[PDB]
Amino acid sequence: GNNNLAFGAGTDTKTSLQASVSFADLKIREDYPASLGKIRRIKQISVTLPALLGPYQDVQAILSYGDKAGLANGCEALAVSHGMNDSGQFQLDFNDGKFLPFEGIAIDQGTLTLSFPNASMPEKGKQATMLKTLNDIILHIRYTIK
Amino acid sequence: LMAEQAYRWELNDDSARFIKPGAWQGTYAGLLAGETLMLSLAQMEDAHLKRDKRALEVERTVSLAEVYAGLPKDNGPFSLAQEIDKLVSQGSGSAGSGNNNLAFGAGTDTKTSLQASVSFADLKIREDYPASLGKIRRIKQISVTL
Amino acid sequence: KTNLSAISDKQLATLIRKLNTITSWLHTQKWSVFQLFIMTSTSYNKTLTPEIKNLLDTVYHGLQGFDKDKADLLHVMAPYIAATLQLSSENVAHSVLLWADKLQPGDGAMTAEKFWDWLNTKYTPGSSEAVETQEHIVQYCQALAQLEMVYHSTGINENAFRLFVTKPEMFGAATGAAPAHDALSLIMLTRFADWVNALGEKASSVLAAFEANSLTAEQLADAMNLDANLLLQASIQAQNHQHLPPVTPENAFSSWTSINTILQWVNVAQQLNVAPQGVSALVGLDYIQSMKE
Repeated sequence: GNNNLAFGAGTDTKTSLQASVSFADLKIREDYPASLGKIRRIKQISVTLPALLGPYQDVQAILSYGDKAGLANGCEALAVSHGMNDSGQFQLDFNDGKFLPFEGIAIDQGTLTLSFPNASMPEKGKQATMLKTLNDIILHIRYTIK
Repeated sequence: LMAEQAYRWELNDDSARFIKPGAWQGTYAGLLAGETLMLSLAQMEDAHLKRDKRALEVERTVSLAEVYAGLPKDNGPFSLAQEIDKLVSQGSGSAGSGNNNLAFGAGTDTKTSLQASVSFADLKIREDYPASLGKIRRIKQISVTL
Repeated sequence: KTNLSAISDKQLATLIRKLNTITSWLHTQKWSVFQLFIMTSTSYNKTLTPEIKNLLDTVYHGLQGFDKDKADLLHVMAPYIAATLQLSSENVAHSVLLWADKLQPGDGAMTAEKFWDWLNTKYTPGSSEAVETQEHIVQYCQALAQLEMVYHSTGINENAFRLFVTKPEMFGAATGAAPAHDALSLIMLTRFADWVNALGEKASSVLAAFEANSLTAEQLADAMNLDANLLLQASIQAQNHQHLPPVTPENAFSSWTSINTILQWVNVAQQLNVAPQGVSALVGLDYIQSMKE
């Protein structure tokens, strides 16, 4: 289901490796009493990769939310490269009028997926030798209660 | 028309022209002339707000010593170590070919200057990601470490 | 067009009556004959004028970037035409454009689509140049200005003018043809405007009931402060006698022509100070004919 790991489905993704998870399995609504507040919404999500990013070499990876309908254009995904508390943006500012990516997603619905371009070593994929080292993945969730 | 060039460069819509020549009319002493411009700028704003959406981010590191060392062998591949330290010592020379060469400056004030040329066509950065992630890729900044 | 040299006696008598009636109407309206000829003229001068040039510049600047599917061309073009040709209301210009499209003015039949395409392609504002189609454009613009001269001289209200343009049959013009600005139509339009003014404050409801197929004897009798029985009996008498065009119960108050015939019956009755049955008895006294007993 939503919690599998597999090769990309679409015709350009066939070299890409994606890891799918659902918030339903994160079960984050169990972290607090219900009477603290009935809705929980993401304000930001961020990633850390303890990948062995080479000397002036770094991973390319993309993660996206499957709703692709309720959230505005371009906010559906973010990209990660320096890989260490990497919010993805060149600068971030909670005071800016621009929403963050994922800002406003509820914490019980839809799917989160992390994807790696060119993972497949049979294609000599430009991440295969690095990604073969990868052993841990950390997400940092900023979610508000209101 | 300066705001219209800024628009036709923040987006790529070189065809879209919004300022029309009809704003002024000498028959009626040019009365009301500014309110047509006010309407035209309100269109230039609202079409930006609809078209413009969050552009994703990457930071790629590019090493010029690997770009020239990995040069396709139809041009002479060279590491900068053995040509910097002899094009310092001798007043002329070159290595590689075309946009990817290293040579002394051409122009009359550059003849003491050493330049290293590379093309984005050899950086091949469009191969870093699936095409369906987005059809245009644009620099936001470039930076150097020596 | 008809020649006096080869004409029937009855046709000459009819011509005399028409000339006398039109002259009396012009005297009542304080109109010169030349003004009537201008309002009824069909030939148009094919000469560019500064007013027409200004109209073309304004329309071209306003309609630039227009999209055909987004909105109707005529509705978008109406406000600029209203501004350039000295019209009080925008919807008057919309009605005038519909009427002009039905007439297809000029020697080269001109319409909104053709006019817009010519403006888009072959027009360069701010320069005096000779264009082969330019004479047809000038003729079309002149026709529009003339149809303004019609609207302002008649004095008719904006919505009855809209109704006249859209449904000439309601005004009894020949079915399936664009309404004529012929003097014969001008006199009936002036009489209609005068009758609406006579209805006074009731006119707002009477016209709305007239635009639907709703009007009846009682409502119109209340509007004109006449006896309801008088209108009912006038309608009955009009139905019994052979008018041309014929009057039938389902058009007797739907079409303006039937209303005009009924009101003529009422006016003649009140002139003689007798009921409409008196006029019905009078018109039976055709004693100098062989058609009937």
